[PDB]
Amino acid sequence: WTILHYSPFKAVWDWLILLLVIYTAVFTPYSAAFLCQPLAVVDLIVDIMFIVDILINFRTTYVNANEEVVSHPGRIAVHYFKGWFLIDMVAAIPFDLLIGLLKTARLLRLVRVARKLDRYSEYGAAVLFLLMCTFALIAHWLACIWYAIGNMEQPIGWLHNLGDQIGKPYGGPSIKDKYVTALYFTFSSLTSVGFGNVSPNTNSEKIFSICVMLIGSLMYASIFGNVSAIIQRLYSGTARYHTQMLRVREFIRFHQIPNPLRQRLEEYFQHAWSYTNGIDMNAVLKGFPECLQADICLHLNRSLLQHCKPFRGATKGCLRALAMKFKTTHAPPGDTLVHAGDLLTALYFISRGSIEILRGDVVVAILGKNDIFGEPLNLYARPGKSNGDVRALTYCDLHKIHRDDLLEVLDMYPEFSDHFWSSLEITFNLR
Amino acid sequence: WTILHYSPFKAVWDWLILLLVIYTAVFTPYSAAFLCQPLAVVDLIVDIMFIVDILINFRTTYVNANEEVVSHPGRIAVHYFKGWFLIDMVAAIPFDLLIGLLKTARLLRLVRVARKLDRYSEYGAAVLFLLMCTFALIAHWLACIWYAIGNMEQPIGWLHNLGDQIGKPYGGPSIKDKYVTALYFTFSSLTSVGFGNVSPNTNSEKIFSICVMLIGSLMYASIFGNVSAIIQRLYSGTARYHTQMLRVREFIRFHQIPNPLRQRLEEYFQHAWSYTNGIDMNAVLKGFPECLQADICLHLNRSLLQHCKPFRGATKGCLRALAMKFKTTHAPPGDTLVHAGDLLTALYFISRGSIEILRGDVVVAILGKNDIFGEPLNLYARPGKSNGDVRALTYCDLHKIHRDDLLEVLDMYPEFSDHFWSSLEITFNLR
Amino acid sequence: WTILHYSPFKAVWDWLILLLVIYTAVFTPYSAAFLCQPLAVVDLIVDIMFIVDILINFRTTYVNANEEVVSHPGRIAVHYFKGWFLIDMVAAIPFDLLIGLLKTARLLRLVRVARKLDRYSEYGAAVLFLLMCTFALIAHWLACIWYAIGNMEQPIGWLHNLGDQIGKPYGGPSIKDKYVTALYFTFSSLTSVGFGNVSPNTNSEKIFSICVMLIGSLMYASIFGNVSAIIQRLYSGTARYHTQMLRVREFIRFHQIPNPLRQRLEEYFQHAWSYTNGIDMNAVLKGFPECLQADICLHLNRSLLQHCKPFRGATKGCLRALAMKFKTTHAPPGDTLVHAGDLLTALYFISRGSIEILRGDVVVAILGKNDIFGEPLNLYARPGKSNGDVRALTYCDLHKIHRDDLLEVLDMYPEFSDHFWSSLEITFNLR
Amino acid sequence: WTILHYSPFKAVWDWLILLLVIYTAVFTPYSAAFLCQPLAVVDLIVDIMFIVDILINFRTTYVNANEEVVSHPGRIAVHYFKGWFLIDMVAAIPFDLLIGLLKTARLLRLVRVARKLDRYSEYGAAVLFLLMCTFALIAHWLACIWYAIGNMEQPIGWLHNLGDQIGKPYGGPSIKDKYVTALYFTFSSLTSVGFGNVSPNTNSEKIFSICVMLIGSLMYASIFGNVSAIIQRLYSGTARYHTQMLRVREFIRFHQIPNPLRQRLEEYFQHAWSYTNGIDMNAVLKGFPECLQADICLHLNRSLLQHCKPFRGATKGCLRALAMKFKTTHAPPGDTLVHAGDLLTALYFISRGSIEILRGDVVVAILGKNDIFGEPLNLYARPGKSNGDVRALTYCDLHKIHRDDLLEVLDMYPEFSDHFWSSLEITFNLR
Repeated sequence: WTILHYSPFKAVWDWLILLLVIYTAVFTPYSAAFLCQPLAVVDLIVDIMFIVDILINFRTTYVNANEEVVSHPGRIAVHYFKGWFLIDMVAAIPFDLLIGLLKTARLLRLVRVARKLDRYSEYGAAVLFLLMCTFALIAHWLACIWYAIGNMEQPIGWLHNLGDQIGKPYGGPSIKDKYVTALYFTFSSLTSVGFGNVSPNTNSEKIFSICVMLIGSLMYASIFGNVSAIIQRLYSGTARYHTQMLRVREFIRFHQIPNPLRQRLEEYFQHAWSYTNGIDMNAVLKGFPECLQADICLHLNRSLLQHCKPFRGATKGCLRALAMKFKTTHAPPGDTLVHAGDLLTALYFISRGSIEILRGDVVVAILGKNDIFGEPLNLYARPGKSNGDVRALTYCDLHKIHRDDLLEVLDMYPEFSDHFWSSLEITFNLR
Repeated sequence: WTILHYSPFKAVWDWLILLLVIYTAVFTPYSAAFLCQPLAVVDLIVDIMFIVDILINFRTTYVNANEEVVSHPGRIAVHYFKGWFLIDMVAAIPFDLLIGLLKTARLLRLVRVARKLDRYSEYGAAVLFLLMCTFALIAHWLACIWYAIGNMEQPIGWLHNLGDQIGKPYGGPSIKDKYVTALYFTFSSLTSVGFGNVSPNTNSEKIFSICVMLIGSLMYASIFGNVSAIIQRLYSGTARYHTQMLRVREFIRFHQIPNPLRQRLEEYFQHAWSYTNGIDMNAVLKGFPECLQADICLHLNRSLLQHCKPFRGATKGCLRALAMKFKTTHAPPGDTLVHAGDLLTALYFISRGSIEILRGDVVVAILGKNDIFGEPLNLYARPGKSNGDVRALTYCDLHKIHRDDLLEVLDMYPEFSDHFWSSLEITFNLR
Repeated sequence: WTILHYSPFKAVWDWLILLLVIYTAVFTPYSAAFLCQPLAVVDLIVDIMFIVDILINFRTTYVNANEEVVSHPGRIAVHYFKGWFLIDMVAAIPFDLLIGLLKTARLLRLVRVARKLDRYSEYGAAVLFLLMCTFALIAHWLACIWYAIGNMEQPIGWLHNLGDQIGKPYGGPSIKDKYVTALYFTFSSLTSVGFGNVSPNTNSEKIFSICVMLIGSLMYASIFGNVSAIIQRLYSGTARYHTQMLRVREFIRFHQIPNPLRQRLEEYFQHAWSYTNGIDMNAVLKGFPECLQADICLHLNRSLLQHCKPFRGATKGCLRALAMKFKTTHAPPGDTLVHAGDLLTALYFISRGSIEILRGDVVVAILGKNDIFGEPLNLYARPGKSNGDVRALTYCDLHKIHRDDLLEVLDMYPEFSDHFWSSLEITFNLR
Repeated sequence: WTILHYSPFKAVWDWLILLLVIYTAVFTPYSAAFLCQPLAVVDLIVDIMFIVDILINFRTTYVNANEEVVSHPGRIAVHYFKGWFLIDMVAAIPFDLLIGLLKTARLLRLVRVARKLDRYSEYGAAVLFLLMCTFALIAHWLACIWYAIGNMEQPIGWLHNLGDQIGKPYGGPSIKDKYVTALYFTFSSLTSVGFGNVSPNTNSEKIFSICVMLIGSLMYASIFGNVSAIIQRLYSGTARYHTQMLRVREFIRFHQIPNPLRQRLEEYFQHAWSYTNGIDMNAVLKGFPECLQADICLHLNRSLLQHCKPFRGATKGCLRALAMKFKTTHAPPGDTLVHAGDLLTALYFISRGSIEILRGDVVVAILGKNDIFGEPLNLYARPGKSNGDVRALTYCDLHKIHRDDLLEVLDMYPEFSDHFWSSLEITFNLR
């Protein structure tokens, strides 16, 4: 019989709650200070509907410390009592039985809004809008208090000054002026503008103005703090890029760094920023625990797996392991690399693109579109020179493994090692 | 005979000292500028009680550079002399023998407050309250200076303007106005409001006001700096969470990251944020020196120790070592893990929860509530396939060990190794 | 037939676009509010030349998502339509067929500038200039709104106040005043100055001023945020240096650190700051992938390569590998180092400068200008004492290698190992 | 014949230069706008002494790009010419031959002040004083411009307003008022105060005020940025401490962390903060290159070296190695440590303090004041239990070594190994 707290009707009712909150919180001070009709019935049904809201909250489930979803509305009643229940009941209890300062039930009703502010917030802009709303409500309350003070003082007052400024000698000025000007004065001494139209004359008004500038200074400082925090959070990335640029530039300046080489270094730096954005993929990859890494590495072997004939029959564990042990050597187009006479323990395949091998003005291995090169590991397995020098060409992505790593991972499982060695296809072996 | 400086009566006396500080520092300028009775006796007994305070400070111990607690009040007298003793004696010496500017003893008495500000502070809010108190005292002093200037100039002055504004032609205005309006003018030219009620007329008050807005600008800048620092300290955590979210999002975007996999990655990311809050437990665990780590790791073996029958008879050193060398594999509910045909050097038990093992549609090992699975290490000890594939289930916490690590730690002490091998219970051996 | 989007004539035309944008945006509100001639023809040819601009954008290429450069202007048309094309069409369509609020074509024309602000920006100063331009345009618009309100209200208004202040009783004041004073009032209520010359009288201008104060507060907060971010970005380096000095100072204070030794430590600290600036070269060197490191390390072997006779015949693989594996020991002038009886596996050479070897008051090896010292490795290869103690001298750059690395890299290349051992020249072997 | 640029007389002359800079830069606008005598002679000898300064700068050396100290003043002249020489000559060339705007020589003289600002600055407070000086000079110049505008306009002006406010109907007001009020107005529209005493009347002063508040807003933003940067630099350490405390607290909360253990953890955290202040000594120690580390480690062996009899005969290489390879185990008073049945590869001595060994209610080894305990390494050298359990006592400083490290470092040096083994003293061997 109990409803769940994820019910959409509950969300609609909560939005209606917020609408009532703002409506009463703005109307009641204005009517109590500046000022029959169905509005009295509306005021009564406000508390009636908040009692109904208490009933719904008892009906709808809640989130306990241990149990996220719990039945038995009695438990809802028992935890809610002696707490938010008191606040909501006070907000729902009329005191009809003038004197409007006792109407703190509306004031305590925003405690519920502060309870649900986290649900309200989705990003930082809504926070700025919320502080703007608080700006408006604070201004309204201060203007109403100022209007009350001005009325009380009247038996040279600010009201006389207003009557002298806008033509209405006294009777007195109309109701619209006595509120627009009150808000005008409130904003006058909140943002430290200081107009000359209206200004306190009596001592009580001066003390009130003192409190006003104190509160305004505090909240204005809060606004600057939040704005500065947001701006710095946004521009931290640009500051970071400046930092990498600074280290690159100082390193280049410190070590002579001949001009063609400085040009290549800055080119590679800007290229790396283009896609990495400074953030290395290795760190985030290593942050994932075990099986996540094994699964995600296989997504990179979507270029070599399906094109290599033997690897179709491989087991899933072997594929995931070897996926953890492939490294796609990312290189900008037009790079020279390992030459003849170097080490041959670093085995190399291709993933995409194309490259050239000029072993003394002889063009070989112009392949690279999911292509295969390398050396025989069963018999030869000797370091030294394989074919010769590799030359610069278009987009350079190769496929790295290691001589020791491949053999040790392959010998653990013999049948597919035999399958791979028997079906050892190379598009162009570097010989 | 000497009292200790941690005496609560000393704390009560220090609070009375602070009360006297604020009371005199507020009252004396107001009485000297704007203004018999027991107040003269009160003023005299202020200095009398501060001499008594000097006597108590000699009686109560102090904290030396080497010795935290030291007896022999003579030592207290000797270090205190030629220093804070001079300040406190000047604060305790009356100059009765008008002219109130020589009453710098109260002004020097706040040097003691600055000496004890660190004790006063517990959190940052008290600092903001202290700066608000400085606001109030600075305002009071500047208003008193303004009132003195206004009185001195009077033989078109701002006093005449005040008499013209509030009805009191001249005689002159009452005492209450000549102070409330002074404070009003003080706050007028500190928060950059600039009202039109009161404003400087001759050169002297103009120069004084220039100094006023200079000081106001400086200290207002200080207020904004402190507020911004506090706000950024508070929201650094949210900024951090934004940073992790940014790296996750950019990594997902950069590498295609198929949709089910991106969903699992973001799910694990938010899960990790839920409890870790970015901070890995491994770093802080490794931050502790040796024995602290050994003691704290045993607190995690409160689930496997008491339920494993042989481990009751184990020696405490062996238990603390093994505690340092268990790793509870935290995994979100519904995870798949190592399959058949993989390496079996990573031995595994369970800590809490439950998991499933489907080795080709056969449900085995549905246990997990402090249960034990694995392989026999005395004879078999061979990698390969143990039982088959593990499947996704509810809350996934296992118990990680290592084949070489456990054997090397166990062979160091033979008797309990024999006990463990003899009483080698497994809830369901993966065979 | 299609033009390329990197054409300089396109850049000149875009500059003309911006010029027309600013002129139209500043002139049209002023003429529509405060205010035949060739200006009507100018206004028409504005839209005509913007239609021509649409034609040029059709002719000139664009950058697609996949293809940086794309031909076939039909593709440009199909991608451009239903989007920015509508913006420039509205900006280029006259509505001649008063009422100037419909002239949103200029207002939307700033959006096309806004998409290109990234190209316009080169550094942060241009951003500040752009926000100053926004200040000017916003002020102009708000002043025009104020002037319109003042005209509409006139059937005690601020126009009467202006006529009373500057002599022009009423007829009415001249056109120049009714704009300069409007801008003056606009700046009055944006920077929170609050002059007394002009001030709102009726309700409408009070509400308008309220809106102005809110906008000014928000955008002033934005200005402070940007300025603070820029300043902190500039002074982050000094902050880093101060933090480094704090670590050095606290370490020195914590561990006694005898005075001559503290002097040497701090001297080395500012020495390292002089060229490293905190930034270690090792991290950035290891940041480069493989071949970049091999190429860049050879730039440091421009001192010993050409002076060592056997290394001329060395293969480029030898040069790149060894250059990757030489380490120049940077040391401030006047340093003492490894003595007799120490480890001799750290084979040492020189790169530049000079040093002294006093093995009991005997001056040997005063060399160092691309000089060679060391030990025989073919036969002797024994650690212990080589010659004796090294003493402090002028600028200390040695040349570090290590015993095991050199043999294991050099034996793999037998012909050059034989060449090096046969031609093993040492300026002064430490014996 | 040439003087050196580190001459103290040069420093005195530079201070005189700065004094002349400020004196002329302040006096000349005031005399040229608001306003025979020896002051004309003073003005002439200003340029004469600046020509003398050019002569001295030629005589005194300078710092070249390569050579820090360079002789041959001809080189000084040739490097100085076409640059700072032009600025200083213009500052030293009178234009006597009214019109005071051509007196830009004083304005260009501050370019040298900006050239030497780095020498002037020692800490950040001098920077704030410099910006305050800029505040004063800018205010003075703007007030002079305002006075010039007011004088030019006079044929309702602000001069008439001033004459109406302070009694001086017109003749006209005295000179002191016409400057104090100008400066008052200048500060009025820079700090956004906005008084009502003086305010622009015609268009020209309104535009001038526009420029004034624009400059004021910009430079006020600069002031806030600098202040905030300084404050955050100061409070970064407290931020670091709070972050560390947050890590500790979240770790404690996340893992239950029984109450006595949480108390010990927080105690150790605050104890580590007491002297480390978060900064580990290991990182800074490892930052020093080689010989610095070897020298600094010996400073920690000032407690065990002189008290161990064999170590007196040790060679300095022996000493540097051994001192490098101890780690003094800092432990808070009252700690328990390695028990019986553990591993004995971690050899241990003591450096200061005292500890207890209760191997089943038997008090042994209550020593610790530069005392030695351990095991025989020649014959026994077996892990296991040595004496039993160590118990909590006062300040716990032990002396850590390692079984494998010490044997390998000591057997390399046979004679001292024999000396140490023969004279192998132990205060209490744990048996």
